Amino acid sequence: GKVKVGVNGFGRIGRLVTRAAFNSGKVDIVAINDPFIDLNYMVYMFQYDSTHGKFHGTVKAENGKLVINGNPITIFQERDPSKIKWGDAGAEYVVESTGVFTTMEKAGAHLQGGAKRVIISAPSADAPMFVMGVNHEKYDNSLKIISNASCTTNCLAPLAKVIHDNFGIVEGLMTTVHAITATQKTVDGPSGKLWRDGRGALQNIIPASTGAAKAVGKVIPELNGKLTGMAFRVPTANVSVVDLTCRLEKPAKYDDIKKVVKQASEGPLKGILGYTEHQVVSSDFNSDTHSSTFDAGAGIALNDHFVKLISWYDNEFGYSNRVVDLMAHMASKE
Amino acid sequence: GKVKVGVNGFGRIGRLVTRAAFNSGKVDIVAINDPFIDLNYMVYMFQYDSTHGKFHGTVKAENGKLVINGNPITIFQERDPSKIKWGDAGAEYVVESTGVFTTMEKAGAHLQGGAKRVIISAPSADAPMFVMGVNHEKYDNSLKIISNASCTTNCLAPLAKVIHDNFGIVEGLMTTVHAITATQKTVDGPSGKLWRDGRGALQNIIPASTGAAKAVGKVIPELNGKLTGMAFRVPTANVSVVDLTCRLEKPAKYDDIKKVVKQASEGPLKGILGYTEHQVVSSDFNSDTHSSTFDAGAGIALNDHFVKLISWYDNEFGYSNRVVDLMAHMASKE
Amino acid sequence: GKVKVGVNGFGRIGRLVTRAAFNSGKVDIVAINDPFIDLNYMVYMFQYDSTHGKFHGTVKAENGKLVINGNPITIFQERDPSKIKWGDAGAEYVVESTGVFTTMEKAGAHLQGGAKRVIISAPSADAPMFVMGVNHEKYDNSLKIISNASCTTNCLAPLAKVIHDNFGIVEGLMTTVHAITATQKTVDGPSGKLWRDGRGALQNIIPASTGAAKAVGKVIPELNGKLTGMAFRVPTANVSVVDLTCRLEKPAKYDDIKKVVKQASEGPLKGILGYTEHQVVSSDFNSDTHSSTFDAGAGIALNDHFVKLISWYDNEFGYSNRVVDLMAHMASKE
Amino acid sequence: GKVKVGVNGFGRIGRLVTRAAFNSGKVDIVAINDPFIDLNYMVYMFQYDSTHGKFHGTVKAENGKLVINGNPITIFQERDPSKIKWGDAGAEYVVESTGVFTTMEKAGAHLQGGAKRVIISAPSADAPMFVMGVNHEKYDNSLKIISNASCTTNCLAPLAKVIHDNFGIVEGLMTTVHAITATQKTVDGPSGKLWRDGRGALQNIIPASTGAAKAVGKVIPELNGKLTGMAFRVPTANVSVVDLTCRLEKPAKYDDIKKVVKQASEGPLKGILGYTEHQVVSSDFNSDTHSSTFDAGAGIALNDHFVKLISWYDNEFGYSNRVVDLMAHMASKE
Repeated sequence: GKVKVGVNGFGRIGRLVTRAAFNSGKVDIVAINDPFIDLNYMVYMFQYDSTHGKFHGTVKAENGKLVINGNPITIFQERDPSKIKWGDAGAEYVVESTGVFTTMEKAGAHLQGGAKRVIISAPSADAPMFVMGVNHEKYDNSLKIISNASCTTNCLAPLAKVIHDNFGIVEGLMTTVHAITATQKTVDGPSGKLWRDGRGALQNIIPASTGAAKAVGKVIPELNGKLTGMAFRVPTANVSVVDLTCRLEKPAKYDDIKKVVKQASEGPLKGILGYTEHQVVSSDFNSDTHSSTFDAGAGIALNDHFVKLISWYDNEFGYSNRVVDLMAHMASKE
Repeated sequence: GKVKVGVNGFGRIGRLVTRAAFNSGKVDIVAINDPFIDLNYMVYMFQYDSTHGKFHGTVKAENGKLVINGNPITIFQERDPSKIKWGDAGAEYVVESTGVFTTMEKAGAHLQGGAKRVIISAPSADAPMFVMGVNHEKYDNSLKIISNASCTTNCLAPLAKVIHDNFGIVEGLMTTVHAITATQKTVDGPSGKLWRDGRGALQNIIPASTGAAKAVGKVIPELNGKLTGMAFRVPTANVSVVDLTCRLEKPAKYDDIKKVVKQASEGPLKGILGYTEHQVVSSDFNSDTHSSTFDAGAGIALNDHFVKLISWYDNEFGYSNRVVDLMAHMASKE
Repeated sequence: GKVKVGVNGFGRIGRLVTRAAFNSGKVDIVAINDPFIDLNYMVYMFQYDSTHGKFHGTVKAENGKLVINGNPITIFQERDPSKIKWGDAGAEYVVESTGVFTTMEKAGAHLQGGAKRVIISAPSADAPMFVMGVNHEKYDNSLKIISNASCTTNCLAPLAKVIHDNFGIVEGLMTTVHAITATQKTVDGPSGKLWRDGRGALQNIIPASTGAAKAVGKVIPELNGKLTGMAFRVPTANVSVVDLTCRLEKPAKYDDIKKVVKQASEGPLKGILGYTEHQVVSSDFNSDTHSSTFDAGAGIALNDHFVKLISWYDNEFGYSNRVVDLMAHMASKE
Repeated sequence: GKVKVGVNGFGRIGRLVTRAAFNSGKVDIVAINDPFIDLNYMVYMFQYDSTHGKFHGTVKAENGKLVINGNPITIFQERDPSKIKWGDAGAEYVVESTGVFTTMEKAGAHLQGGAKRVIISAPSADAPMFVMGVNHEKYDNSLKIISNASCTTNCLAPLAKVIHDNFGIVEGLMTTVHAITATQKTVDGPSGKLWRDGRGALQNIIPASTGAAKAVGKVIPELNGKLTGMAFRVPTANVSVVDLTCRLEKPAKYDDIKKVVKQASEGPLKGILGYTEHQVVSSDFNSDTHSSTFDAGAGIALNDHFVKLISWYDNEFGYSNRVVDLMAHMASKE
């Protein structure tokens, strides 16, 4: 149901979760905290988007509040999350989207300000992790601090679930060809901890490490220790693709894989896992809200036990909608 | 002393084979045929290159000849390859680089004009196929029409050879993240036979088919039927990467894989297979003449029998230098 | 009672005129001719668009007809325009969008098949030229073959009209920073007539010639011989900008220029000439149907008689909508 | 011997000035200060460059010193510029390249550590500004703190000097189509002071303000108040172009403009101002050390008194070489 939500951070994830909330109408955004972006600039950042276009609606600054579609939103400018007066603003759930308070200890600071539950929109080292359609039924009311995993884990886990349930994944190695992100540089610049990530994003294919495939073993415990992978950052603004190479236990002809994935996309994973037989390219998934879309034509099987499965994901819009979906699911269990 | 070479086609491959021949000095280009590009335009196309820079030397049109570094080259403008007077121009070997005469029957037309041997700089449905460092010792003087396989086969085969020789490849699936090519479109355009390839190259990650992994099974017969793969075209002008996910027969710790690849790069495959432990990105391989460069840091192993190996290749420069190397080898056997 | 339209050519202009016709609902597309693109491929090309997104509606092939939003469209595959049965399909006006039948003689072939009028969606060497909001009132029922000028002319002419009407343009020089087009190459390739245009579109800023400023003197005869310009093609998939540097007769303070442009955008040029004071960038105009949008903030004046005026244009959508608007106007005059 | 130089900051300008110093051999780099980049990372950042390629020479860390081509360089890590012991390291001139100490008061801090002169590699609000080939002869030994102006001012001023000296510039408006810079963002992000500059660099043409044309009026006093302009940032990694639209006092034919520019490029402005009649595109100027290269073919004249002149500049390499040249000139006057 329509729970009141607070968003910590108005960066790429925070703005798109706010966007998804107003577009879907599943939740009500009532407060936003950002100590670095003032109200007039938030109006501009929310109104215009290079990737997803101008917001379909109205965005104004009125009496110190951000008014989206006539709905006023309280704006906070606190650096310390324990100082945010979430309860005063009426925010029941808080989306922790800054990327710097991902442990339960750090994310728990929001409970001090009056928030009832915290949803970390990033992987967490210790919080319970969820992927809608995969393990969201393991959520219960005793859980006050949870994580929605990453955009990549949300793409891989629904597909891994269907393949493992039907044929059994003996082992798998994944590659994600990922669009550019805010942490990258326009030209060769400093990135002290991750040297390759400092190289010009526009000119390069950049290998990167990702714990997304390993994280699938947390949301699907039977796949713990059976998956790992890496990423390549390429010069596209949005939409990424997962390439899963795996060994199956039971033999599976490629048409049998297509059949079970199509069945899952039409039934229990409708809206989360998509299925296509069309000649799609990455831009066909811009602003697509699925977590994962299986590309039947792009995948290839060496034999009945060794296949490469391809799945597209709008790394911005799929994930943002899953955060709203997770919160709406949580509200139904209150 | 060096073999005199004729080049059919002054497209991307033809110009870069000509550049490799003058840069390496291993062979002498004496004739070029192109029915659509006149002498003045050939000077311009060879002199300036967006990817590899201005040619390191002199290029001018003098008395109807293309003069590169003081060497005059006879220019032909024939549409029918059987009409090119290669013998008159002194061209002993002909590089068939147009991409439209890839069968032994079609490529054989150059023998009518006086050429002694033909090297198809592309895969052929029936010509004997070679990869330098892998099976070039299987070449013999009776072979008048041969193929140098594709750029991607030249990246995968040297790495597959080392891995198979030391550990044994039970099976493998490859993905190549490939730079854009001349067959792609700037904006969504017609590509009747391959619909995805007509979509805008600048805006998209495009899945594509490739027979390069399967072709490794022809150059390394022990791997016949054991490898397959696909490609993703991404918006970079040059430099591609191979991602080989394979299952090994003998156990191999990742440090053992690094050791054998490094050994091969320093010895028998020197200049063909490279090895790096540096934090490299694609642009670090621009104008690199190796067929394949193993990126030790980028690869990942799930266990001692299931690994993902990463190898970079300048899809233009590496291959064009191998065409010149193959010719130099053929000349030594005359 | 909307006019029934036939579209010759399903290239980027033809598809976008069809998309504009269904989106605006001003005209009814009843027939499309393209000898190289079959019905199944037309569904794909219309449905998916890298730049403007998936078509918002339904598009399917049903009993040899292209059905868009339940409206069946007859499909022809004729190479000779005089052989197209436009009359049998019910097409009253024909949009000549192939770019190869731009003279009165060539475009007139469509009248043989039963079309009543022909609108060339490109500049013509001899047909009367129109720009909506500038000289569309000079159209009369005796004109069976007309031209809608080019996208750059449709951007410059509405702005030049307002400036000349209020202050008088003594002389002007225009630069257009233009997005990439279908005539460009992905990598350095052959472009025999225009050498710079063959260079890789993704890697370069390419200077190019344009007769668009000179052609403003044909639609606004008072400006004949007073304007010229050039273009720079840059690696963006869509949206271009005009930069008009002109010498004014009457003194014009920058706030007076803003006032008259804003007035025109709200009144007679509503929908054609836009006006903004927002901090916009090119993506803010993606799928914007205006011919020209004056950017108040980007412009600069040296003195009251020498200014640089900036106007954005979606080179694809704005022009397409003007083709539809021109045909709707012609229909009102029947 | 050659003057010994210290470089404050190892960002894009600092590294490329160091690269220019070793490549040209005009000055000796003996010390570098950067409080955020450690020695091992400096080796990596200097050795590999996506834009200009791997450094032509040797670079290694040895005994806490950066050794380039056998020359050891002392490395400092000071946040306060008054604390850098330039005198101890033997640094006579200091290049202030951080972009944050551009006033004479702030840049003067380097004199406290023992530096004799400071060259600000950026525009300064109060320091004397110089452009090589334009006003470098106005430098004298009493000037301890000077500025080398900006990369755009160094492109425009040599061309403006030739045009004004021969024909007289009554007034001029400039546009620079500029490659992407380190201050831009990969995806829509925060840029509080300049909102348009925070928009995604890969997806957009971004209008920007520049004082570069106005600054030409300081280096060439008889052009004060006669020039202004603006910029468009476009998605290319390097090389930019100046488009000068100017009114001339003495009416000149375009061939007369070509003649005087060619003459200047062959004589007094040799190596500073280039001249070409070739069909060049931006990539043809990658790693070109000229400040400005007049493109004869790209420019357009409306009449004998109103012209648009085009000049290319490698915004990275041209400017860095002028910093070195300015210091070599200062050394000759000691």
